[PDB]
Amino acid sequence: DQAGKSPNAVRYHGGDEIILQGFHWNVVREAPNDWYNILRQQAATIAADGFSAIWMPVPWRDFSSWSDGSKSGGGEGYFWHDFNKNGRYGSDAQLRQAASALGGAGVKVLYDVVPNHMNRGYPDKEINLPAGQGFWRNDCADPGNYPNDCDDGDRFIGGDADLNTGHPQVYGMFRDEFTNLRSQYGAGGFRFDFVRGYAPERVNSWMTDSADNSFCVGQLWKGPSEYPNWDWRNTASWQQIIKDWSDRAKCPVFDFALKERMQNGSIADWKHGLNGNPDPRWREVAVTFVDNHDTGYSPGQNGGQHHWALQDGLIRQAYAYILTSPGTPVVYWDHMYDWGYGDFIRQLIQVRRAAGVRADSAISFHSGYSGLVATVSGSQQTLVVALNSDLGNPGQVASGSFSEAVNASNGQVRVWRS
Ligand SMILES: OC[C@H]1O[C@H](O[C@H]2[C@H](O)[C@@H](O)[C@@H](O[C@H]3[C@H](O)[C@@H](O)[C@@H](O[C@H]4[C@H](O)[C@@H](O)[C@@H](O)O[C@@H]4CO)O[C@@H]3CO)O[C@@H]2CO)[C@H](O)[C@@H](O)[C@@H]1O
Ligand SMILES: [Ca+2]
Ligand SMILES: [Ca+2]
Repeated sequence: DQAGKSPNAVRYHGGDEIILQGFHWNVVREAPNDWYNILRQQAATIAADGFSAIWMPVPWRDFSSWSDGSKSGGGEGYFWHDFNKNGRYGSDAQLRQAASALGGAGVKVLYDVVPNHMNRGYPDKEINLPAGQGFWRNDCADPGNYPNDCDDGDRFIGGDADLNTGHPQVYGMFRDEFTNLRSQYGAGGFRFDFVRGYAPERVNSWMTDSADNSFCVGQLWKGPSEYPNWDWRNTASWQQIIKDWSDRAKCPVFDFALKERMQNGSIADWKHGLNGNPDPRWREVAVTFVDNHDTGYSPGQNGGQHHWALQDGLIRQAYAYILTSPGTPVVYWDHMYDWGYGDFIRQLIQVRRAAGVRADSAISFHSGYSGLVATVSGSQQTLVVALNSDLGNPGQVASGSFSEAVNASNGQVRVWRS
């Protein structure tokens, strides 16, 4: 588990991370004020299960609230009112103990940070940016969901809570908080939220200033069709759009190309995610996932958000895929500890580890069989992966002696290793 930036100075922190998304959407409602306490107690098991990092929820307190139709929400962290750590997940003191316990067990803690907007309208907060000083996107004329003079990116919904991240004083505010998270809360890196709401270069700057050598990941969720007609991106692939962001922020990016293929393509089409790209410079910057707090289910109310959920009969296949392939994989809290995929994932993580699969490992796709058949070249062993495939045996696609590593779902999930 080394460190170092990629050959392109991209902050993938050694290319051998295995991340646990340390929360689900309904945590504030299912274990109110008690999440840091649970993470603290489970620190030893997370480390033993094989994760080298954990994506923690937004540490900034959120007392927001909404009701839309028959749904309600708030306090999850994405509509924060100040940097005070005494929120819905637990107290400042409890966060410090969780971070320490996690760090102590060998799991780097990555905080989710939301620079785009804040709960501008909350009455009792410690940050008060008055209007008319250029601190807000809406301090400038705001025609549409396009960059204006006060906000160099898209806006969140109405844009009325969007910050001018480029304003010297705002940039500085975030900068110092990132430094704070790092030296007082054990930050080993950050997950940048809603990266489409502000310039990618600003992310590069923040990291340069506070955590140059840490890990970073940006959440860019914007399809080709969201860009203007005359924009090069309007007719670009999902890979291109996200690679472009990663080149500019110098941070790994969530593989929405893969997610898109998982949702709308067939299993054989998964070789079209950013992680399957034949150029190591492209692959190695992908941060793969099966579902997250937005896309997937969560225990509790409404089944969570489930905006782009994976078909239930592909969950094991999806995990065998991300866990044996290039890019940096992210495991969803619930699959691991709530829905019983624990044993299955532990297995795959051990296979990834023994094989020495890393972010830039080579992967080749075989086309003469049904499903997905891939040969992954780990630094230690070669993996042959067959998902929902009629492949007979590894020898049909690769030379050398093979031993079965995994065999689940009726032969639907098969992995062999040299
Ligand atoms: O003042 C600004 C706006 O305030 C009001 O907006 C509401 C939305 O209507 C609610 O739906 C909600 O927003 C959630 C959102 O549903 C939820 O998915 C989550 O969003 C994140 C996402 O998880 C994350 O991964 C990321 O990439 O981006 C999203 C934004 O960070 O969190 C949102 C915020 O809690 O709450 C807001 C604010 O309460 C109002 O309806 C709008 O008119 C108005 O402009
Ligand atoms: Ca590392
Ligand atoms: Ca914005």
